[PDB]
Amino acid sequence: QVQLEESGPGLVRPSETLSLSCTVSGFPMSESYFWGWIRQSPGKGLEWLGSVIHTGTTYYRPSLESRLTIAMDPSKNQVSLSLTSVTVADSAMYYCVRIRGGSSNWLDPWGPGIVVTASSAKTTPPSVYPLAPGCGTGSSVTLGCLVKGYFPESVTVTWNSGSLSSSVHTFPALLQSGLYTMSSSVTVPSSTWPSQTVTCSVAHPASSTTVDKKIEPR
Amino acid sequence: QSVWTQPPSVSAAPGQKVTISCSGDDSILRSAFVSWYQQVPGSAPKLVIFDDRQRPSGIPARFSGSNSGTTATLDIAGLQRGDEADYYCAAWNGRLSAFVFGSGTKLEIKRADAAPTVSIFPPSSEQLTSGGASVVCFLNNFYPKDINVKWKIDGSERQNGVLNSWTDQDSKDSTYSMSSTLTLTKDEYERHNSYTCEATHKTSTSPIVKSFNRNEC
Amino acid sequence: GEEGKRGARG
Repeated sequence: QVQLEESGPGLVRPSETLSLSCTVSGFPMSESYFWGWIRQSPGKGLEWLGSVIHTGTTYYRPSLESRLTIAMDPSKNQVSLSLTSVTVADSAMYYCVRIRGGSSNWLDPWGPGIVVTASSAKTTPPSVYPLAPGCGTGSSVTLGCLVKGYFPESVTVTWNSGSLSSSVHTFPALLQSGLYTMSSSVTVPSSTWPSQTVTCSVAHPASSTTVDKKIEPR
Repeated sequence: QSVWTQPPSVSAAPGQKVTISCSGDDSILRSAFVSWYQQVPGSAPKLVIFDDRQRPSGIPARFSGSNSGTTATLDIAGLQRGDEADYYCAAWNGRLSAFVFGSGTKLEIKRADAAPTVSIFPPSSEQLTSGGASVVCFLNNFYPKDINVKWKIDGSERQNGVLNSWTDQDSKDSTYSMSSTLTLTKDEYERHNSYTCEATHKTSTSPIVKSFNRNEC
Repeated sequence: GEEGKRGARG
């Protein structure tokens, strides 16, 4: 059954070309389906960009048709997006889709999506700070990691508590001074930490950086 | 229109039914096959209805759709906590010759009111060394979403330097969580002893108060 | 044939 994954840069500078690729697996691109691109800006809705079929017929969002090229390569099982003269407004999650055309125009499946930021700001890795309880507990204990001063989105925070299961909350980032801050909380039985180690791992693909913090008692 | 009109929000309890509408100008939707997408926060949209009323294989029959021509409607019956998501309709607009999505509807799954579990955290030595001091409060697994947080430094309210961030609704227990972060300079942080995070939530007329005193160390 | 284009219902 159809498998899709997007690739490309997470950061592009204004006026440069945004080039994304999507690999299609487990399905023939020579069948009667379109292959296309949708985007979604943070906290906003879905926007159809365009699509293409193996015969070469192509459709575009009218407002972007001057900047946008969508193409496919059946030999590589790829569909590509190329958006020229990018501006800040092109910052979005970009999704590859298979489209059943004609009069149906249904989209299934969707790739996991790739986050793209259009900005002149410099890539900055996160600083990661442990959140441990202060001096002076009930049946659970909550710990955290504070992730500060990174750009662009996104980071992924995970918690290594060994074989112990845990309840995690990841808070959405907030931008400030051109830098994002987010945090993550982890909750475990009070009988488990500190004898069971609990460590956050913070990956920031844009800066090729991974930071771990083991939460130790104060 | 270049975006179909949907209500911003619908809310109901598990087992109950909601309907979500999707409208265009006059009877433009009569000329199109409407599809519907479920987007769980943090995931890609997923096709739930196509060609107005058809279900992809594996989508349960409690998701159903219709297209009246003036408005299209997604029904979701037998609500489950995992149904919390944004739902988008979509359809070709022949007048614009473009594929148009709806503005999106967030489905909230109701639950019993729940007080937050509140946890407070001093700044780490590591952060201080670099000049800043963030005091963090987690207010976790509460319902409903509305909540007020106040910070106090030595018992006195602090207005500036507070940033709050909410999660999306939890797919398993229908609660919300929030982080509240008070950022001061290191020098400022070190001038005081007690830091307090107070949560005011409808589950109590009295605030939930969590504090730490630096002199406890 | 119709599947080779994208548009409104006939």
